[PDB]
Amino acid sequence: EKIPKPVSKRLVSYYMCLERLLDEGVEVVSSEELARRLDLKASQIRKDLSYFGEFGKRGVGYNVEHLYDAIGEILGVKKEWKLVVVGAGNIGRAVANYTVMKEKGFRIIGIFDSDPSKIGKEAAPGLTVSDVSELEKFVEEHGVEIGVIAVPAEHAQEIAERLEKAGIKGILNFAPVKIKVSVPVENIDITASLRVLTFEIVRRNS
Amino acid sequence: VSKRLVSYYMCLERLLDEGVEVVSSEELARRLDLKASQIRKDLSYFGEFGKRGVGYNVEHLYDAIGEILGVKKEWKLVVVGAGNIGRAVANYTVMKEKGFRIIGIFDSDPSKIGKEAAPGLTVSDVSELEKFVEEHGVEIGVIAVPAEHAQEIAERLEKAGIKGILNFAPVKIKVSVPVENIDITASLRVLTFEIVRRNS
Repeated sequence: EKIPKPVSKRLVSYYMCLERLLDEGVEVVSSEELARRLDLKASQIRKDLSYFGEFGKRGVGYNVEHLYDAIGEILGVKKEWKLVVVGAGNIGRAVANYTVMKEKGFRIIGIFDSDPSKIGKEAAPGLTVSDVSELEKFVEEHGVEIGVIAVPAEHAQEIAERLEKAGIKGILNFAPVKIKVSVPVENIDITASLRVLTFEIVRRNS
Repeated sequence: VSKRLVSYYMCLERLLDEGVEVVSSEELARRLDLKASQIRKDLSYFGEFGKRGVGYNVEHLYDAIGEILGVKKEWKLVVVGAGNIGRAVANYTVMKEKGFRIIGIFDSDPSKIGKEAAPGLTVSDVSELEKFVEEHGVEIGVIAVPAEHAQEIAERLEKAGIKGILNFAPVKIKVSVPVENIDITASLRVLTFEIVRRNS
């Protein structure tokens, strides 16, 4: 157990870079080439990638496909992640019907709401809206890893606290508020994205 | 840089709605997941004007960054793709209140064309996309079609004079105008990377 696993930030950088090389059609890449694309010392790259042994190598370079597969494996890309969605409104339902994430390994196995007129209706094929009163019990019983928050800002922090109390490991947050929890959070906010976009549009003017 | 400024702006906006007058770097650090030292470095751009004591003047920074971001301007949008995501964006009303107004939505599906995607918004034939964009002076194109057709839609938008693109398709678009991507699956993937790191 001597050659060390590369640290997370490195692995993620390799992974995204290898992903580009794959889209480009590159089968073999050298450490020197990785050094230039990643702005990272070639000796470090070789040290890192030696973790994968001869399997990682093809010819005078590295097997782009082998490394993409192996690093993805370490990063949980081959894991089937279990999600729940809280909020069965516009956004929640859209996420429940977003089929392509299912291809990629993200499985929504429950969706919850507090509205009696929503509970019991189908949010998506094979997915029935459950009473949010059951959220903690369900997240614990099914070992749910990711909670998607799709409720209005007013109840987002409360929902987030219930999820982490129930053992959620990460949260994807669509509510227009910054949630404060111990677990990692990724936010999606179409308005924030639009503000970034429009700043860049205006910035082009000289 | 744009992404950081908006993160501040969205936060400060919330704090105003919350009624907070002064916020500390530490409180900003918890909400924005950045180093308090980083927040202090960032917000130093606004000088003593941004400061109240050792903390920050919420209203001062909201206004100043709003100024930098051009928040006063109204933007005209169209959505291409009237499926699950496109319908969802069309019905996302708070962005309309923030000055991003969707005035058209398009699809190539006859079952969808003619029907209403949202209140007051009827789905148009995507064949008329360019014509609509030019005639209505549309500034922002939202791409909500599958990855396979996203690049060509982006090309049609750009030829019609679009100024920027918001892209929901899981593919990298190649055009001359600015592009911002929302990729729910990619965001989930980023999240899982951190989950995995924390469980090792």
